[PDB]
Parts: sequence; C-alpha cells; structure tokens
Amino acid sequence: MTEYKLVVVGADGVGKSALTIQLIQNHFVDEYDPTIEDSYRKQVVIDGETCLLDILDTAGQEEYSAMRDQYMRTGEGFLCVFAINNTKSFEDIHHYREQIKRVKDSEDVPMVLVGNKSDLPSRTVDTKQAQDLARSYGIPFIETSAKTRQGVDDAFYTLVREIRKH
Ligand SMILES: Nc1nc2c(ncn2[C@@H]2O[C@H](COP(=O)(O)OP(=O)(O)O)[C@@H](O)[C@H]2O)c(=O)[nH]1
Ligand SMILES: [Mg+2]
Repeated sequence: MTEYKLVVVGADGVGKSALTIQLIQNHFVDEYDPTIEDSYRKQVVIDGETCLLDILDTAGQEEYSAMRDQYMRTGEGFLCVFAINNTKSFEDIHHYREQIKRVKDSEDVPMVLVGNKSDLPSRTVDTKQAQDLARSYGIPFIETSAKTRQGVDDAFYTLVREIRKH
C-alpha cells in the first residue's frame, strides 16, 4: 500500500494543527498546544488508490528536532499554510519555500499554497496576492477553513496528486 509523506509548514497560529486534526479526526479544535509537533497517519482512498498519509504537523520552527530535519529531507510534499487575516504569515511563506528548496536542491518540489481561516471576516491577504504568489512558484493555491472544513480534503488530496505528478 502506497504511503505519501506530507509536511505541514507555516507560521505559528495559521491553522496547521487545526487543518491536520480536521483531516484525521473530523472535528475543529479551538486550542491545540502550539508547541506539539508530531506525526499522524490516515488511510484514505484518492482516485481509487487506497493509501496511507504520513503527516508531520510542524510546530517549533528553527529549533531543530531530528524528526523535523528527517521529514524535511524525506517528506515528499509540503502544505505551505498562511492565514488570510495574518499578513505576516503570508510574507513568511517565502522563507518556508526557501527552506524546502534548499533541502531538496530543487525548485520542483510537490507543494500546495494554503490560505486558511477563510471563514473569518475582513481578510488582510487578498485572493489575488495568494494566486500571484502560487503562480510565481508554479503550485496550486487552495483556500481553506479548518473551522468549517471547507477545502481541507481538497488541500491534502491535491498535494497527493502533486506528489504523483512529480
Ligand atoms: N476561525 C478560524 N480559526 C482557525 C482556523 N484554523 C485554526 N484556527 C484557530 O487559530 C488558532 C491557531 O490554530 P492552530 O491549529 O493551533 O495553529 P498552528 O500553530 O498553525 O498549529 C487556534 O485557535 C485555532 O482555533 C480556521 O480555519 N478558522
Ligand atoms: Mg500547531
């Protein structure tokens, strides 16, 4: 049975754990320790292939743990998440994408740009800033809400599709 090794990256606070917990447990968690970094496993059928996702929900960025360095080096695809009401999280995407590029000595790494918290009012990052950035990197952009679950499956399934394509 095929396994897809996925890494969820992005600023503290943007919804990486909430998105992961939606996928795994189908509920929205309001507070999940922002310091917990761990891996989760989910068996799913995507385009008629029963597969296993092995997902690292990252937490303590730049404080090097041997589990993160390994998923960094061995991860096959990356969800790069910012929050649409957090300008700074969106500006930070560059740094994450740069860390991914450096570790893979490649600009062709399976990646999806995720704009989360779509359910929130008066976003500060316009859809157009997100589309232009994903167009520049050559990757899909998917808007999500961990709260309502909109886009959550589509983000992870599209990443799996990007791994296949690569
Ligand atoms: N309204 C709303 N809140 C969210 C969403 N995703 C996460 N959150 C909230 O934002 C906070 C940060 O989420 P969390 O998953 O801890 O962020 P992480 O540091 O990126 O793991 C938590 O209070 C979550 O309830 C979302 O899609 N919509
Ligand atoms: Mg977290």
